[PDB]
This record gives sequence, structure tokens and C-alpha cells, in this order.
Amino acid sequence: GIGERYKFLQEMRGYVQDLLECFSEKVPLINELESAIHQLYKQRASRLVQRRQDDIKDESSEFSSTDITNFNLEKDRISKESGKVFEDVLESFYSIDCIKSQFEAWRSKYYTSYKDAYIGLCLPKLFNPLIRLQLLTWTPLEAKCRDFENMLWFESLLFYGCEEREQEKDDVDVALLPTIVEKVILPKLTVIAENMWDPFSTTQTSRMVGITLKLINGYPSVVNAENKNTQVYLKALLLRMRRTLDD
Amino acid sequence: PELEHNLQLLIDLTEQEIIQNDRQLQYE
Repeated sequence: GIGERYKFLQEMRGYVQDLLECFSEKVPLINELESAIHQLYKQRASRLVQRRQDDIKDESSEFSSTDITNFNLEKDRISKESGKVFEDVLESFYSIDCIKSQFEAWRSKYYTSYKDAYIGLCLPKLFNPLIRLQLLTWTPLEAKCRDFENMLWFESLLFYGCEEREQEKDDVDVALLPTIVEKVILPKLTVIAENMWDPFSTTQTSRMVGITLKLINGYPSVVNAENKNTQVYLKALLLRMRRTLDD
Repeated sequence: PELEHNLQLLIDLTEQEIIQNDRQLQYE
């Protein structure tokens, strides 16, 4: 099986060589595209916080959409632009089910070699451009945004490693789900909450309490109250309100 | 960037490991 793997690995290197040659230009662009939507959200946030506070001040003293549509058109443009900076790349480099199938077959042929060499830890790095690309403009609180269950990375991996055998603490697939959710999704969720969420929307606030509990209830082993990244996520949510009062 | 060195390393490791597996086969 190493001889067939050697053939496969040499084919893989050429396959990845075209990807990385392309990526030499596209890796700076990932940072640029991520900055572009965040600055656009910053433009949205700076304009809307200033104007809506004046509206809320009048409304609160009483009791004591145009920009959003314009923003959505440019947000969709950046979303499509991000998918067009990666449209000139083969489907096999971004279809997560195709990638998963290769590594599952790799483990199915070389279980000992996959577990001992921690080959599964290469998956979050290969998915690192992919997860950042898919979660780029994503914010599940908006009226036209997809839920986290409606993405390739979550659905394919939701039962990955959830085998009927007793969960060993060092089983690479059993450890894959904590690693991707805690170390990749939660920092991304922190960046999303700090730079993209608009706390004044009551509807988003209703979704916020629901969606936070949903993640905790779906992964009580990982997304628990003791988890430092979950704590960082919970702390960031409160701090975003503070900054929203400062701006 | 990391994928270039890491994936190619496995190719060079497999060529070495074939000699190592043969050495381990011979020893056993």
C-alpha cells in the first residue's frame, strides 16, 4: 500500500503544485478580501451606529434600510468576487466532501499510519483557506444568511469521528471535531462578532441567544463553559456592546 | 505555503520508508 500511496503522493504533489502556484497570488488576496468585507462592515457600522443612536435617543426620550440594501449589494459583490478568485481553481480543492473522501480512504487503508502520524491535523490547514472563504461574509443573524448547518464544513464533519467505539482522547478523528470547532470556528466567530455584528438589531439579538446555545448544545464536550475559546467568544459578545456605545 | 514542503516530505519519506520496511522485514 505504500507503493500505491507513493504513486498517489507524487500525483498529489503536482496537483497541489498548480494550486500553490495559483495560491502565491491568492493568499495575499484572502487577507485583502477579508479586510474588504470587514472595512465595508466598518463603513456600515460607523454610518449606522451614528445615525441609529440619534434615532434611538429620540425614541428612548419619548418613552422615558436604505443603507442596508446598498450594503447587501456590495457584500454580495465581495462574496461573488471571493468565489471568483477561487473559480479558476478545480472543484476538488474546495469541495469538502471530495477532500474528506480522500482522507477517509487514506485512513481506511492506513489506520495505524494515519493515527500515529496525525495526518488528520493537515485537514484544518487545507480547510484554512476554505473555511475562511466560506465564513468570510457569513453572519447567521441576518435575514438572508445561511445557517452553519447549511455549509459543507459542518455537515460533512458533524458525524466525522463519532464512531461507535469508546472515544479515545488521542484518536485523531475523535480529536478532529474539537480542533476545528474550538481553534478555527470560534476565533472566526470572535472576529465576526467583533467586526460584522450590528448589536442594535433586535431580531439579530433574538437569533444571537438562540444560535449561541445551539452551538453549546450541539457540542457540549467542546463548546462548554469551561472552554477558553468559548469563554473568549462569550466575553467578546459583551465587549462588542461596549464598543458599539463608544462609536 | 506549508503544503509544498509537507506533502513533498511524505514522498521522500515513503522512498526512505520502503528501504526501512525492507530493513525491518529483513531483520524480522
